[PDB]
Amino acid sequence: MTEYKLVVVGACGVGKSALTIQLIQNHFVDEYDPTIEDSYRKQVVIDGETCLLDILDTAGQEEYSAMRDQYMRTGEGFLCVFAINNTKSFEDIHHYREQIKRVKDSEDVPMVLVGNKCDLPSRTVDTKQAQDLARSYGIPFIETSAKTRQGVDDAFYTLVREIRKHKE
Amino acid sequence: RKEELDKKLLEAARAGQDDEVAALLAKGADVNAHDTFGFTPLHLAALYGHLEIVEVLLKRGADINADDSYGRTPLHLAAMRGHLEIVELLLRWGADVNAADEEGRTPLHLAAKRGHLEIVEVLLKNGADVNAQDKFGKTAFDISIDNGNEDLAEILQ
Ligand SMILES: *CCC(=O)N1CCN(c2nc(=O)n(-c3c(C)ccnc3C(C)C)c3nc(-c4c(O)cccc4F)c(F)cc23)[C@@H](C)C1
Ligand SMILES: Nc1nc2c(ncn2[C@@H]2O[C@H](COP(=O)(O)OP(=O)(O)O)[C@@H](O)[C@H]2O)c(=O)[nH]1
Ligand SMILES: [Mg+2]
Repeated sequence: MTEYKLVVVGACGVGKSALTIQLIQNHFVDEYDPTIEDSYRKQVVIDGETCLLDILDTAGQEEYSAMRDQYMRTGEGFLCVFAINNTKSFEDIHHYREQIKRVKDSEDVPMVLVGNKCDLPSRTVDTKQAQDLARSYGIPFIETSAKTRQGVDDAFYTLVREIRKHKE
Repeated sequence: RKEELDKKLLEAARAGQDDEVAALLAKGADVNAHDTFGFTPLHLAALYGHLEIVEVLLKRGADINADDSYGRTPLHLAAMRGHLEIVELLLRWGADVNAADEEGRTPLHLAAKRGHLEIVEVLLKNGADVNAQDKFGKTAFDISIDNGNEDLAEILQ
């Protein structure tokens, strides 16, 4: 099996933990601890092939964390998750992208923009702006909703496919 | 009432207010109450580094072997947070050293993966299985090799 070392990065409250738990256990958590950072391993079937996803839910605000930075350097793909009802998270997506670019020191890094909380009707970040940012960065954009578990699998599979394309 | 009191106890344990925790315990709160994911007040007290709250909960009758929806006991969280005093206190109260979560990760594995040498050696001193295998066939030595930490490999050997 292929062990994909996925990472999930984003602002506070955007739903990284919710997305990871929806992928792993197929159930939504209404409230989760803000500062839980742990790696989840999942066995998935992509394109008819069995694969292993090792997903890190980065939720620690500490400046120095040896495990976190080692995982980030060894990571192969990044889910940049932001809440559509929060423009500040969308603005900080660029900061996270540049931080990841500096850490990896690579121009081509597999990243996928994720717009969480798609079920909420008070959308604040327009879909057009997010799509334009994604097409300017050259990376796919996927809308997910951890409460209804719509698009989470699609987003993770898109990240895996982008990783495979970058490897090949 | 009961749910609100339990939520207040959980919030007090998370924030780190010993006086509030004591007042809520004296008001009838449940030490074994779990939130949506399953974090008991002992889980949060061990995660956030509040030794006094951990001691008070243990004295009041908190389930030390309780696990959340992912099977992580408070010892797992205390090991992954690198709290030497908390892990020593939990082991002193008979916590399941070789407990397994949904992935079968021993607290030794979590301590090794995070990079906490002191937690690793303390767990080993209290009978931690070095040869323990998770559901994905990885031991503490394999985690040390993957991380590449020479000190962790030396300690595990
Ligand atoms: C509410 C809790 C939560 O969800 N959090 C997510 C993780 N996180 C976080 N905070 C943070 O300040 N940085 C960071 C670092 C470590 C260094 C410099 N700037 C920042 C901010 C201003 C972006 C986080 N950085 C990363 C990260 C960096 O920095 C570099 C490469 C890859 C990375 F993932 C990160 F993943 C999370 C950061 C807080 C908000 C807690
Ligand atoms: N309605 C809705 N709420 C969400 C969704 N994803 C996350 N949330 C909410 O966002 C809150 C905080 O998310 P959190 O787990 O802390 O994400 P994290 O900060 O990245 O770890 C939770 O209380 C969830 O109820 C979603 O897809 N839909
Ligand atoms: Mg989180």
